[PDB]
Amino acid sequence: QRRDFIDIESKFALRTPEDTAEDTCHLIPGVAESVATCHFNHSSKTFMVIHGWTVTGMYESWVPKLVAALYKREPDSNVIVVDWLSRAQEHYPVSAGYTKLVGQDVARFINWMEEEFNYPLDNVHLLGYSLGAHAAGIAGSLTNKKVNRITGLDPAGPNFEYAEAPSRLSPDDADFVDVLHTFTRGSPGRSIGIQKPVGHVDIYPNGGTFQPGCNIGEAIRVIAERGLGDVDQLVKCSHERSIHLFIDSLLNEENPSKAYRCSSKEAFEKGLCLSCRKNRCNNLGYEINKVRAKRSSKMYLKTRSQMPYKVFHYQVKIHFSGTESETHTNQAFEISLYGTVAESENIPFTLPEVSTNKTYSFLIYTEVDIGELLMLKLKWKSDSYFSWSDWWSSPGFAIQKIRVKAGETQKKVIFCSREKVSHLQKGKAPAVFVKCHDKSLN
Amino acid sequence: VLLRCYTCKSLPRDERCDLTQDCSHGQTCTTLIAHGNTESGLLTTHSTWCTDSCQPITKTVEGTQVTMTCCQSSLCNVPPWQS
Ligand SMILES: N#Cc1cc(-c2ccc3c(c2)Oc2ccccc2C=C3C(=O)NCCN2CCOCC2)ccc1O
Ligand SMILES: N#Cc1cc(-c2ccc3c(c2)Oc2ccccc2C=C3C(=O)NCCN2CCOCC2)ccc1O
Ligand SMILES: *[C@@H]1O[C@H](CO)[C@@H](O)[C@H](O)[C@H]1NC(C)=O
Ligand SMILES: *[C@@H]1O[C@H](CO)[C@@H](O)[C@H](O)[C@H]1NC(C)=O
Ligand SMILES: [Ca+2]
Repeated sequence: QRRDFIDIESKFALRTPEDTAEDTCHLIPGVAESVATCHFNHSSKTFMVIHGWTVTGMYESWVPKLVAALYKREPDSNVIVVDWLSRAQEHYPVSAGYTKLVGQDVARFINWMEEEFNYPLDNVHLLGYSLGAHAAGIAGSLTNKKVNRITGLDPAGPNFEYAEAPSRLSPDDADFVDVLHTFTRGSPGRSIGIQKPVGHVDIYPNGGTFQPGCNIGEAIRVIAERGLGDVDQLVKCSHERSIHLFIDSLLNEENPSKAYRCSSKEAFEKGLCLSCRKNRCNNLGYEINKVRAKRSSKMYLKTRSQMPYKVFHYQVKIHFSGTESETHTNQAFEISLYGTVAESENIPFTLPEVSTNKTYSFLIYTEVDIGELLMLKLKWKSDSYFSWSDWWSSPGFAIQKIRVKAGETQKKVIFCSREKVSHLQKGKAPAVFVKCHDKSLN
Repeated sequence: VLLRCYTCKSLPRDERCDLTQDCSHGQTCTTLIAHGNTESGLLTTHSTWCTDSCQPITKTVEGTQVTMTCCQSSLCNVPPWQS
């Protein structure tokens, strides 16, 4: 009873679908009557929201948002919010130390629920943010039986990057460990988000370095000079995005964002990783396919700056044919996609090298659901004031076909020029291609 | 019942498809027809293949008439002007 638990500093609130922002009702370890007082549903599943580091000692804005979304998606479940705000309000390496103690508090609470009520641990889902992802990992590594799932939302990097599996979140901590890495910018062990994979599935939205809508782009950054600093770091925008990406997945059960297994972010940004064969793709978030692999699998995707975050990924392959040998560096282009449903015109992209009789693959992504692709317009951009003139000599290539592979629908589409060849000439009119083949990759 | 379809890429109006491929089970015959003005004046083209998901449509993308047709008979996907 209660006597064997008073050393537990952590508090456990059973938040409700109608009372999301406040810790009204508490589940007191060793006091079985408190479980009935809070109206825990012994029939339903349990989510344990474990916060991270705080300089204020108050729950952040995301806590009611996450609780509210779990109750929208799972209205009969139990959403427990873990309070470790005192310990999470110390100097960072000290709070990092307390993840061992919080991990222990949580495990003892979980083990109590099982001993006292014979509640199944296979019905437990741990969601940990920042240091809380490691507190969740330690908790999972100390329960009598394995918990069903652990979601790591941008797990803390400093003092964890080089920590061994028992001191941080690792795949042995639960039956399934999924991890979103959203702010990994910086040197290894010096990033705010952990860089190394720590789950069965490790998703790196937009490469995981920083999030769209969160950073100050390099151009703005150079112009601002000595004034501006790392606002993203301070404001915690990219870091917190993992919570919003997860929330999005709970509110859009029918249309999840897909992640793609890949060797590197650089390879992904060339459009080389867009397959769904042998679990090479998965759904970001709640609706994840619980595929536990032999090796840690790193997965990539692009997203929008705001909710709903889903974008459509396309790999575009072009063979730049020509009569005379020419090589152009850092060339800017615009691609326009015309489908059955909608269209997205003037999508920019650049190529580091454009050379005669060579093929180049690149990623094109768009918020627009264009439907089934019909037409493709390609523009080779010039910034010269004379590009309009027919007197102005500009380089050009003869392009016959454009091969496109759509990631979401897993379809290979060939587009071919209306005439024998489409002339793509720098600064001139766009080259037009119309669909001439389809292929479902399945 | 397994289908044989005509499989040709962006052929000009006055040219008939020679190529024929045996479709995978569940697949249908399709014809895409583009018709609009180009640098070499007005042009009509036709492409034909075995498709999985077949949706008949008629849209005028960037001033070019695109028509998609489906049929379940063997070697049926022949453009209107060639049937
Ligand atoms: N959410 C989140 C989150 C936050 C951090 C973080 C907070 C503070 C960090 C820090 C990291 O870097 C490290 C890393 C290793 C060692 C020390 C150190 C120092 C400070 C430091 O003094 N920050 C300035 C403010 N401090 C407040 C308390 O009073 C002293 C000053 C890391 C991961 C996260 O998920
Ligand atoms: N010494 C000292 C010292 C440290 C701080 C301090 C302020 C803010 C801190 C903070 C430290 O921790 C760190 C530490 C490292 C990285 C991030 C971080 C985030 C925030 C944070 O709350 N950010 C979110 C801000 N809000 C965004 C949403 O809207 C409301 C505002 C203050 C006084 C001091 O003397
Ligand atoms: C508990 O959850 C089930 C759904 O699995 C629901 O039908 C039932 O009404 C709930 N009971 C209580 C006491 O909330
Ligand atoms: C590119 O290939 C074509 C034949 O496909 C050829 O006519 C042309 O000369 C080649 N270009 C160069 C620069 O060799
Ligand atoms: Ca561990």
